[PDB]
Amino acid sequence: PNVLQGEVARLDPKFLVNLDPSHCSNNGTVHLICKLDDKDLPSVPPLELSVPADYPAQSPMWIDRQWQYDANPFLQSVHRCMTSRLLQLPDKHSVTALLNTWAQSIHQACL
Amino acid sequence: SSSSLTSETEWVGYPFRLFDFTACHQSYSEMSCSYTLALAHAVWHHSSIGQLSLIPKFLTEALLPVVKTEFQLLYVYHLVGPFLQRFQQERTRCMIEIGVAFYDMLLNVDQCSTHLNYMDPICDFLYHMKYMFTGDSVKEQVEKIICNLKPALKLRLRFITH
Amino acid sequence: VNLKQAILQAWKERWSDYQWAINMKKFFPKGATWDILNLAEALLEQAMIGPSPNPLILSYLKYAISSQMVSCSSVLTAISKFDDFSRDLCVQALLDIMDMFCDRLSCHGKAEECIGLCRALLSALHWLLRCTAASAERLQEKQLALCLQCLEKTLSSTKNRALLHIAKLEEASSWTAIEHSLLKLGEILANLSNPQLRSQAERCGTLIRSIPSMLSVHSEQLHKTGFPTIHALIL
Repeated sequence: PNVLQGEVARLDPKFLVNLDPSHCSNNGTVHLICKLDDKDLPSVPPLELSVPADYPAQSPMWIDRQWQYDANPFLQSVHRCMTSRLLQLPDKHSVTALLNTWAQSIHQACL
Repeated sequence: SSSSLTSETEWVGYPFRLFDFTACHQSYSEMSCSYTLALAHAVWHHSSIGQLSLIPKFLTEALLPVVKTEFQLLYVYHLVGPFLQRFQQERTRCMIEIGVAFYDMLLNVDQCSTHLNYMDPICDFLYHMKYMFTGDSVKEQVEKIICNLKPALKLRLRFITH
Repeated sequence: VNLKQAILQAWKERWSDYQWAINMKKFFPKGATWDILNLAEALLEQAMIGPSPNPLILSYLKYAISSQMVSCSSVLTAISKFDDFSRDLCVQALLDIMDMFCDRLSCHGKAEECIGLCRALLSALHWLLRCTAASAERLQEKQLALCLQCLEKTLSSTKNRALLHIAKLEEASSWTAIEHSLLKLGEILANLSNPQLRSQAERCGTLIRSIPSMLSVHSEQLHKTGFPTIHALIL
């Protein structure tokens, strides 16, 4: 879906997305592995499997929540505020909006 | 029911293919016990007018202390299963007697057995027998009978309490 | 060499353990390599402190395993002769860190590093066998049960059994050494220590002996029915 290609083009060099073993031929079309490589501390990449790129929906997948976030104290606080912030976005958008929200939460809960 | 059939049971053990006739479509599976089951089926069918009134006393007097294992109970089931509707047609009395006889045979095999493997179809058999034939008439008689069973059979037939 | 000085400096100031990752990514090019990197850090502080809890460096190692190939950490904790040190406290604390590996997963390598993770898991199992052999002393509790618990957690069925099967086909000398070590461990598995102890060890031994044979051996039964296939083929 070309709409997703536009967002992957508009991404900053800090972000970088890819594809895992993909159930994403044409319908889901995405469940990526976006590593937030930036100046601050790194983290674990989420899946963010989105709907058809027409986007009458958002991405959030939250797959690796189980073992990744409970294991670390800092990663546990990362998830906490970030969930509450994502429960605020009205009709969030797949790549840019959700990825920027994730980075902002990661570098805000960092304090 | 007592030829040997119990201790020498066999690697034959699998009941459902053995009891039911028309297994003698091939020259194989012509076990002499299946012949008697088919003949009893035919007799009870063509005689299903008044000679069926002897089956409740027959079961509750003769068949009790001759059954220890489970495929004996399965043979009794394959004997007196299909004619339950013929009984329910007009002879609504003997239905509860045949039901409590089946329950008593179930208790008798459960009290003397190591593992109950072929009981899974038996549970749903008894389910439908209570659902489409009796209803809630055997309830007062079976409430004090079902409790003496094993925990597996109890967990299975839990829904009978309704 | 600069990594040692960086670690000493990070020890001179008690970091908040999240600024540590930033400082490490800044001090190093953060893109030069990561296989020319931290894979030698873990040993220094903990194994060197020896009879000591050695705090927050195990936490730095945890935040490292948060983003790091498990193969390097495993081959590190394997190549190390920790049981030779035998502080009964450092290895006890390191088992809790190792718990995090087999609990979640052994992540991919995206390259020919599959053999690397395979060797890492095999050497980790060998090190766990040496752990059991060294901790089963109980000549006068905790380690004899915790090492067995971590061994059972590492031998999680359907996940790492295939890895060990691949390891056996990769080379056989290590598997023969593991068999000799399993015999030596069974020699002590007959020591009456407790009811739970020397009981699950038999389960672990059966798992280790089932590793080489097959994972999908057709042991299914109760398919009682008639076979018309041979009946017709003979006809």
